[PDB]
Amino acid sequence: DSRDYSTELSVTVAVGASLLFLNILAFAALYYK
Amino acid sequence: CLDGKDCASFFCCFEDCHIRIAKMDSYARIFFPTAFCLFNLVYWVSYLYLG
Amino acid sequence: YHEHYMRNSRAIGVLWAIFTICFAIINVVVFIQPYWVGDSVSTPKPGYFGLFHYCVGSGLAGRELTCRGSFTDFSTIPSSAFKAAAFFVLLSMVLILGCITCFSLFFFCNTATVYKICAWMQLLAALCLVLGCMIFPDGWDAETIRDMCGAKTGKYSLGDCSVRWAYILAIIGILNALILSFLAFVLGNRQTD
Ligand SMILES: CCCCCCCC/C=C\CCCCCCCC(=O)O[C@H](COC(=O)CCCCCCCCCCCCCCC)COP(=O)(O)OC[C@@H](O)CO
Ligand SMILES: CCCCCCCCCCCC(=O)OC[C@H](COP(=O)([O-])O)OC(=O)CCCCCCCCCCC
Ligand SMILES: CC(C)CCC[C@@H](C)[C@H]1CC[C@H]2[C@@H]3CC=C4C[C@@H](O)CC[C@]4(C)[C@H]3CC[C@]12C
Ligand SMILES: CCCCCCCCCCCCCCCC(=O)O
Ligand SMILES: CCCCCCCCCC
Ligand SMILES: CCCCCCCCCC
Ligand SMILES: [Cl-]
Repeated sequence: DSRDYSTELSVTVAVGASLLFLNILAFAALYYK
Repeated sequence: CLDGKDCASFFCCFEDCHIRIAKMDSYARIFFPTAFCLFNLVYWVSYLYLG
Repeated sequence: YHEHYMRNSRAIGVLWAIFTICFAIINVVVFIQPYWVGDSVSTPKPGYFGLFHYCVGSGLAGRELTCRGSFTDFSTIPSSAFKAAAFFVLLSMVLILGCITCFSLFFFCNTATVYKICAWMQLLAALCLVLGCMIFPDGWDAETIRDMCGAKTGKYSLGDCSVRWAYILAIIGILNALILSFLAFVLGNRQTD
């Protein structure tokens, strides 16, 4: 097995960024008076 | 203080609270099954699939 | 304006609950899966180790991963730092599951009070996860981890081994937990209006 972890970390960071962006959109919807 | 609300009021709860103590049966009737269902779900999923 | 206000508050509350469930799933996954740190090209032996469980190769040009470790038996955990990190991540999982249970209180209790209760619970889960992720690298001095990774590995130093998806996912879980905590605080103070 190739012992390189690049795509794995990439997909992990992408999913995390998606979740965090959704939650910052939640802050946006709140703080937009 | 972006709200300018006192932090203890903004975050914590000194307002009201206990008083709502007679309704503990009503709380428990829904609380205990939910806690047990969550425990069973995490337990079985962890032991059967994730490990 | 008031009906739009109520509609937005209800929608954001539902979204907050959904993201809380997602973060609970993330917390369970990072607690269980042993992919926090892993081998590299220059490592003497292959394998990986998580909070308590770890697999290591025999070293005969194959997989042959011998796997050992279990949180239900602290004797098998390599180090006290690993024990502390596993305990703190478990406490965070318990706290977030406690909030998911406390979702039931929305039927009876005041919505602002329930929102503040999960705000504090999620914040405490975030601190527990932060403590676990700071304490977990402390245990890399253990003999088993040194054997797996190399001599260059040490306290607060990766060495030859590399972080894998579970560790960065735990960091993402910290960020999500803190964000959801503040979201719950703002929702609780918004419901009263
Ligand atoms: C695998 C794990 C699955 C997780 C399972 C989680 C399930 C855990 C158990 C029970 C949940 C209870 C939810 C009940 C929410 C009911 C809330 C409701 O009745 O509507 C109003 C709005 O509330 C609110 O905005 C609060 C909204 C609460 C949102 C939480 C429920 C959504 C669950 C959606 C499921 C998504 C699953 C997807 C996962 C992939 C409040 O009423 P009310 O004005 O009359 O009161 C005023 C006061 O004077 C007396 O109550
Ligand atoms: C065996 C299951 C029986 C289910 C019966 C369903 C009846 C639902 C009607 C709504 C509940 C209700 O208003 O009455 C019961 C209590 C409140 O009673 P009261 O004293 O306020 O008048 O309400 C409560 O305070 C708690 C109600 C909880 C209902 C069931 C929760 C799920 C239980 C899971 C079982 C595995
Ligand atoms: C009471 C409610 C709110 C929370 C319940 C938390 C539950 C789900 C927690 C508490 C203790 C946890 C267990 C602690 C230790 C282990 C050993 C590990 O190798 C697999 C997971 C497993 C088996 C955990 C599964 C989840 C667990 C059962
Ligand atoms: C009345 C609500 C009860 C909720 C708790 C239900 C838990 C039931 C568990 C029964 C044993 C499950 C054994 C599963 C074995 C298998 O998955 O192959
Ligand atoms: C409102 C005061 C509730 C006190 C609960 C005591 C629990 C004791 C557990 C041993
Ligand atoms: C009840 C909290 C979420 C439990 C998630 C279990 C792991 C599912 C992996 C798909
Ligand atoms: Cl275990």
